[PDB]
Amino acid sequence: CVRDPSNYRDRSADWYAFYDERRRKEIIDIIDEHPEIVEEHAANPFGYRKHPSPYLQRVHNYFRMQPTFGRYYIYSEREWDAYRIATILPELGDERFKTEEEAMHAVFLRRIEDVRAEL
Amino acid sequence: MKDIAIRGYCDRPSVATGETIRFYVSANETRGTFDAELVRLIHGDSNPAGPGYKEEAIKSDLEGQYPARFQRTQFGSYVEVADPDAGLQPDGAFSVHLFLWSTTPSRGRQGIASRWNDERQSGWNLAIEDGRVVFTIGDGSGATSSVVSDRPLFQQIWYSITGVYDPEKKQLRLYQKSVVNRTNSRFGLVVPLDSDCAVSADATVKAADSETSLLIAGLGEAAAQDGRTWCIAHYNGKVDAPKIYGCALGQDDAEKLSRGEIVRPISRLAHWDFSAGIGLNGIPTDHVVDASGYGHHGRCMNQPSRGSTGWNWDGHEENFIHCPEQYGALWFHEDCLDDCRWEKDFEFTVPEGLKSDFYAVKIRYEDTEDYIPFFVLPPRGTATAPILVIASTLSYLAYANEQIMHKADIGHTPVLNENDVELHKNLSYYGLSTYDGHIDGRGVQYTSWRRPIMNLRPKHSIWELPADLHLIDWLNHNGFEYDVATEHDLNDQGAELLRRYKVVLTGSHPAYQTWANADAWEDYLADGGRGMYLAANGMYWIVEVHPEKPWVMEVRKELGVTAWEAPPGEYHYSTNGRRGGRFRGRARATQKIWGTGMSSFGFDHSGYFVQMPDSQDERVAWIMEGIDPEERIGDGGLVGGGAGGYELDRYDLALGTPPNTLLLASSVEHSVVYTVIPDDKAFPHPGMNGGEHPFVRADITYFSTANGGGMFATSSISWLGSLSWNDYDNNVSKMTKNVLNQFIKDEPAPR
Amino acid sequence: MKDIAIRGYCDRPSVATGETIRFYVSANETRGTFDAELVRLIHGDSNPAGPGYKEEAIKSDLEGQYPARFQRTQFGSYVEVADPDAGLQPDGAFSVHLFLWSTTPSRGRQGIASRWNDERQSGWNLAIEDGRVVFTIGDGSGATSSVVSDRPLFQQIWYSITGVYDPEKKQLRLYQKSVVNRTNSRFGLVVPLDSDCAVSADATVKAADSETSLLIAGLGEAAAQDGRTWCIAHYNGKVDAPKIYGCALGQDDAEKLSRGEIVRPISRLAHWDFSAGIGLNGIPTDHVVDASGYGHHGRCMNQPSRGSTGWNWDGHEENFIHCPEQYGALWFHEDCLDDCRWEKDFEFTVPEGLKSDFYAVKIRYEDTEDYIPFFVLPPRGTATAPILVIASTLSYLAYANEQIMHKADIGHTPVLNENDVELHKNLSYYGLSTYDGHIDGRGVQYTSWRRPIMNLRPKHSIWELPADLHLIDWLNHNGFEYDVATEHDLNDQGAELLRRYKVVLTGSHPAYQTWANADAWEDYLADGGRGMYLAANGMYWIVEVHPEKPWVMEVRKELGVTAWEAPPGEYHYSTNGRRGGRFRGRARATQKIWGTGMSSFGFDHSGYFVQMPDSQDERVAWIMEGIDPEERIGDGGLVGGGAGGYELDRYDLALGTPPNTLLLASSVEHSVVYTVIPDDKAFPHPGMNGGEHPFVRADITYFSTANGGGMFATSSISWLGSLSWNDYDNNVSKMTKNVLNQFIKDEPAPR
Amino acid sequence: QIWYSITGVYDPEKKQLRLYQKSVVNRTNSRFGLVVPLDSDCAVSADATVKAADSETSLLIAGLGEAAAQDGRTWCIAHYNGKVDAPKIYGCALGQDDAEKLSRGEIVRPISRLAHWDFSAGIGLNGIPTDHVVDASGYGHHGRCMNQPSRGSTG
Amino acid sequence: QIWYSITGVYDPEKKQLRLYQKSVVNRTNSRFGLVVPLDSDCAVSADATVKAADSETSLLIAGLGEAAAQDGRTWCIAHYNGKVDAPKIYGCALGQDDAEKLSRGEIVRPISRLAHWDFSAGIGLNGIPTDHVVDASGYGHHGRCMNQPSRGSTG
Repeated sequence: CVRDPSNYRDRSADWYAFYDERRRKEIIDIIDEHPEIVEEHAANPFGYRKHPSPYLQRVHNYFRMQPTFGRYYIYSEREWDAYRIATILPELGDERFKTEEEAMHAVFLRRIEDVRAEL
Repeated sequence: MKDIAIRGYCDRPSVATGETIRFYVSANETRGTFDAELVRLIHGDSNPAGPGYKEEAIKSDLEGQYPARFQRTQFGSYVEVADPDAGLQPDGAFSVHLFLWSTTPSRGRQGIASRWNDERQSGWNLAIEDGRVVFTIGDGSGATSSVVSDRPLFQQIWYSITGVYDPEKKQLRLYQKSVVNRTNSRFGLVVPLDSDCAVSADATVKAADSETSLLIAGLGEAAAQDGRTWCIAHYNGKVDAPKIYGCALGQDDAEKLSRGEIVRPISRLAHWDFSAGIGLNGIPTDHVVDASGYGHHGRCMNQPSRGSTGWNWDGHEENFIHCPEQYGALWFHEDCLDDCRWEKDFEFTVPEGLKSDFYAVKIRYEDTEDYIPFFVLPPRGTATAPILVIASTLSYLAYANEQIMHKADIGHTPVLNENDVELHKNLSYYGLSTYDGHIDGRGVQYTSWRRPIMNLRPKHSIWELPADLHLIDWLNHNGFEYDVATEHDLNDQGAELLRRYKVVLTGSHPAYQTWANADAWEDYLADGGRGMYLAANGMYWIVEVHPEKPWVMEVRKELGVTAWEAPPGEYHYSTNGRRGGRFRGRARATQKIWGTGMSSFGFDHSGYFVQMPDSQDERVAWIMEGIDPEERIGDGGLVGGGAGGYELDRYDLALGTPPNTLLLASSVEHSVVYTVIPDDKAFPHPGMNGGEHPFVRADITYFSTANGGGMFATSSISWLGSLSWNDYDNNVSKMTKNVLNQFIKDEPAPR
Repeated sequence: MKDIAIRGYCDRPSVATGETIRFYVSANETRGTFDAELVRLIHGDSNPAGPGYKEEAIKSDLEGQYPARFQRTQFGSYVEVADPDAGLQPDGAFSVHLFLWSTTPSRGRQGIASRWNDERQSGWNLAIEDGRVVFTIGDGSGATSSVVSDRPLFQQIWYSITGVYDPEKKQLRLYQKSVVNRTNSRFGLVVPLDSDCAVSADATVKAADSETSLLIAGLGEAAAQDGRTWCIAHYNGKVDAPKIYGCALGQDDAEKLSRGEIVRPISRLAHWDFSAGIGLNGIPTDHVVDASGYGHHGRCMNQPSRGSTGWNWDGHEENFIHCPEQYGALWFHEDCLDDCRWEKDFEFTVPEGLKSDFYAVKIRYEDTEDYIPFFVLPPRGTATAPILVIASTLSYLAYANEQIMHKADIGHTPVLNENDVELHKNLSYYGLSTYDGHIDGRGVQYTSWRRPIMNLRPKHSIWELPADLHLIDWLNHNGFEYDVATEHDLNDQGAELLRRYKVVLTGSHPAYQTWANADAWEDYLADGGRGMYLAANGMYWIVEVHPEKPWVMEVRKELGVTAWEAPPGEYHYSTNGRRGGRFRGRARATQKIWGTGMSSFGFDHSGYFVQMPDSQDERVAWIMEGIDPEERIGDGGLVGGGAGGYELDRYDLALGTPPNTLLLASSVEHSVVYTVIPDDKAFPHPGMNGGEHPFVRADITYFSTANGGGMFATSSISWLGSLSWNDYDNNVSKMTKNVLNQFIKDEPAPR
Repeated sequence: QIWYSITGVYDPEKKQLRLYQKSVVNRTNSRFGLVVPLDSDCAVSADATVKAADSETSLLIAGLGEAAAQDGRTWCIAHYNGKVDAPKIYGCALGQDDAEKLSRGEIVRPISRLAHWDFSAGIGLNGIPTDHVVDASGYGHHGRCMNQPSRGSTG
Repeated sequence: QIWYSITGVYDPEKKQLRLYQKSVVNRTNSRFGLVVPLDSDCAVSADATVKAADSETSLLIAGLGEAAAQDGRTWCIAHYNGKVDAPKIYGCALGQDDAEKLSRGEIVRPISRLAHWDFSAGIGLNGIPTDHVVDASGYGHHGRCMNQPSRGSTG
């Protein structure tokens, strides 16, 4: 019989743990074997008239779909002229930024540091 | 950080001359006064690389000082059955049967059916706490008796539950029994499901009058001051056919109730059929019929989902208007909101001498300026300009209070401001959007005007009211005299509104339309009318404005360019019993009226247009007047940095583009992130992207209709953003100005 | 080249003991004899890296020599109204009105309505030649008289066409008028369409008796020898409500006919209502009713699409059973086939001592072996084994005569053979498949057993009868005693067929089930029955077997893993009136019965399974028994190169996986070729690929049901193709043999 | 026992009450049939001096409200004998062409309605087992049958 | 006037004729209701001593062919009196479980039919104004009502 919903759990999360492990090792190998994509995204974080490399696009497609993508918002008050990095009531960062390209690249660097910190 | 201290809304989106709009304002705490005045919105976007923020102040009978106060918002769906005479608080035995489909059965204490006071523990409630259905009575002295089920509930499983109070034995009872079948629940019949119990306990108190109303999906907070009962412990999930009996049932009788039989009909005190009222026009009302014959007629509050799948739904009929005896449920979320029900602070009758344009009320509190946008129409039955601009109000209600930060708890690291963290910080004051989902996992269908819409405000892709203020600033900068309607008004008036004007200009993202809106556009363009479609994604979703409540918009989505998808038997609208998914699947695709329809979306930047061989054609030399044939059309803008991007429409004869349509230009340089929409796909093979598939393009078109009509389509959201580039000296404004100077003349549009 | 010279089919897929199957054989030219003998198919896949082709010959009363001959095949949809007495050949005046919707209006000479002979030019026809509508009479002398439309037709536009012959003025006339509205036609009401005409011509000849039958959507070829009228100039597109009068009609009267109004109801001769007989169970008949009352009933031939959208269709009802007055059209393609109508060559009544297995009649012509497979059941009401093997005949009919080369005239460079070049060389003898589409662009909905299915032969992703012969060879190489049933027989017999067996296995691609097959599996597993699901994509599409023609199978597709989508008003089946799209949108997903369900697909190669942390649970120490916990389950294989590949099913509790399901392993190493199915995508974005998204996985699962039942699923196509790797010494065969030795024992399956 | 289509118009601009009666017999519904030379149609008018004040009662079909509703109950006095089919209230004056279009069974000015009680809303395949009358216009003014009139009557 | 389901089987593998008679009364279809203890069910069998030769006539529901079909017309002699609902011929030999399933309205073994006349196929909203009988098995064995039996009778 099946009589209590506390005994049972989503067993797919075992495969999500295994998948996230192999996917993190793959991504840090791609970053360590291609260190010019950081300079590339620093030059143009939107890809405006210069589309990303396939490796930069692969690192984007890893970052832009995790459940940890819900952190690292970019905050900007109406009567302010700088951009700050919010973090999860958020927690605002401290480093101001002139343009938002700088803020997006700083979020990109901080996500690379976060994916290095788990390994 | 910055703490927004003043909020507000109108009761209606648009107001003609000589009639009254009412502004409902609420602060944090009750102190001080707030100022108010009336402004005319000209340009909303405050990008320093553009024209900057523009507005005009207007002397009126409005400006002054008003006492700033706090106004409380009821939040979440329920059914309030009013009861002054305490008829649904029995003195002897009573029993409560209902069906149950809980979606979040372990999210705290959730009341299902109650006539309960929570300040003083009195009345009776049937609720869920610690995962278990608990039947509780109270006498007002703080002492309660309660019976608790043996088996916790499973998620999204249908259960028949019967709570019995029995004074002859001084005994509470509770009969829980699961009623899964092949189609109605989360898992089917192959499970060995054991979630049935018949427990009992002693009654140590009686049931006293709670002096509240009866609430389905919730609990009464305190005694009913002023006749209004506040609801606190909001249930999440379906409740099908509750009933109160005026006697004490048994286990055989609860087993008969578990099969859909109405046992002991003469002993009922109330019996609410949630499916009574379904006709061929759907169920366009928030009335609940007492099917026991005692006039205990309920009232749906905060719009739960009428026409939902019942417990007895085998999946043979998937339209609720045709098998309404299997559609007697009601979904009941906790974060629904259709109306804030606030008290009016001030009102405003539009004078005779006022130009029809975009307006707003600027409220200046201590440090916070807040706007309340509304729309002033021309007088009724007249027209004061040769140009009509349609303000896309239904796609303002679509994106209303669209909470990006709240979606984590369910690309390009999205930018925020203080209007977003107030949505995240006070969810109860604002509500949700049709791109959001409920906490139940199902996306939000009903959205509303009578609430503070935080991304409607003109400052700070953009929030889609500044994306229309782009066009309004471009019109005011030139010498064009225009009027402004809304999509609600086009819905009300038909093609009679449109035929008063020569050219009619569509907004920046008109994606959500009603069916009669498209009928009115087709009857307008068919017989002499002229139009401009200065946008992409123009007629994607079908919408029905609620008949009783003209401030509430219904949409039900499916596979496509979507955020959510409707559950299987729940595709047909409550307001009209009609299918209404995307327009393309109803054989009324956007090409069949405007010439171009949705092709691809994306979210990084924009591209530029490249002229086709039909740009050198001699019939459209009037469009391409000041444009050299080697140029790029619109390389640079305030939205995405280009004139073609962020959503794209294409030319397609198989979807109903007229045959005399001339394809002028096409957008290029789109990233791999621009995917092809799921409508165009048979098998997903790799390469459904921009730069690799031939469907990632925009298309500037033109076709002529009968009696000197015509239709100019530009197929891009960012086209209006590219109007003011290089200080109004670009190819985009030259093309728009050529076609607009041709369309306002008294001669026909060229063939 | 290697030219195929002999063909054949069975009248029925599966035959028990003591009843008769027939075999209908045709050679390219009438000469010689052909040998025939009965074999038993064991292993069909002739890959040299595997076991090789295996067959066992059976000394039967079926063999001998039979005279080979050629048998002509009718190919295309029409409606034959039989008329021996020439009642629909009037002597005075006559007029023919019909509503028309042409889908290829420029593909040759196309007859709409006729009682015509084409050897001698006698009779009357209303045809489409040279892109225009021509109404002709003839007398048999070679002399005709034609009247030709001034305006040619547009593609997919509704027209009301009247053709008048009048002997008094000695004049043929022709009244064309286009009847578009907002929803029915290709483009809409914004076009300035002038495609109406009223032309006339002089008549010299009379209409003689053509000695044929009246045909809708075709012309009679010659006079009917032995009561059969062949058909030649086939038509593509809808014909709505044709009628013949016995009088000349004016232009006012044809104008009244154009608005849908039966003028002169005593002057009619025939009026075929294509929406007579639509009940609440669809229209499961090939019968067309003379609505006038003169008894000239018709008969649909080669299955045109009943329940199509008609001329008066506006999208307010999209189920044809609830608005039959706006659904009165038949679609009439030119490349349809439900039956080849050949003559019987030899029949076979099944003996008593014949084991239930996979059989075929090997036919030897000059230089060609041909196999005609059929399935022998056990005797009626009995079970000669503890194992049943379901043969997936509904998905044999899905892929039946699937034409890869013909898709190039409407990945990984597809390899062909001598069977596919006859499918391309002779379309007229074989038909099409549901993964194809007709020449109009609409997908093939109906498919049939009574035709030579050329990709069903055992030799040469494989053709899915070799893919089941994989399992058959694995069972025969071990010592297992099994029976055989088909999905048609499971449809016929319910769960009563399944309850005779301790374990029911599943064919290698069971994708198309009926609704009653799903009910039978659900009721079977819910009480004690065990089952294996050694495949993926297992309950995707809903299918109905036709009630009058049980050899005919109907599917209608939508957005998913599809090749075509149904047009925007026609989602319901003709055979029963129910929706029947894909099973997931009816809340009967594949996870709800079999534990896993369709997750992703691709086309290049395969992966391998990696053991999950539930592999070391001691509750599944019987499954993972002789297998080391560090190995790769299934690396190497005949199909793709591994065990997990080409289609995959996943664990998912939100769709109905039972809560006690264990997750034993999952597949890895999938390329970017593999994609997430569109059923799961809210917004598509890059990274929805194999290796970059967590939904590209297979999942080996086990769950127990009530009364000692259970269910094992391996969630990949190529599992059965991996069983014979390394000469039957691998982890795939050891795991499958462990679970099959556990399931056939006389004890409850473990928990 | 003869079917009539009766419109009553109040117009404050011309300060005028009007009344459009028209008999709508066919072969089967009424007492006698189509062989009568029936002239029972009229279009009359009168001068209005007063306004319509709030009566403080409920709307009644087939009866008049007696006094103002004490404790939410409206008594009923001048009862009626015979069928009423699909009553409706507009918020506008109607002409004679528009009342002629109403006489042929046609919902004119569907945005100008205030109420439209469909007495055949809710007829399923199980009859109409309810005492509930639906406002078909969409303004929510639902009714309630009292003392059981015959639902399912010929219209 | 009692409804019976009757199945006659010829079986050359055993050279055996069989006959499965079973009464199917309910509350409304027959002469007397369910309170009777009705015992009119049998499953009898006998030996086949001949084969079945071609009669060279037409198939006749409610009657017997007189002689061979001179001029294509078949004369009918032994006229049956009373209802016949949904006859069918199967091309195989049935059983007792299969006749029990046929007794409930189920169409068993659909691919093994030779003919199956639905006497109700053709009923629309205009009635059934024809004397055509539709072969619902898909073989074109379409009958023809002669001398006008009562279409639209109680099944």
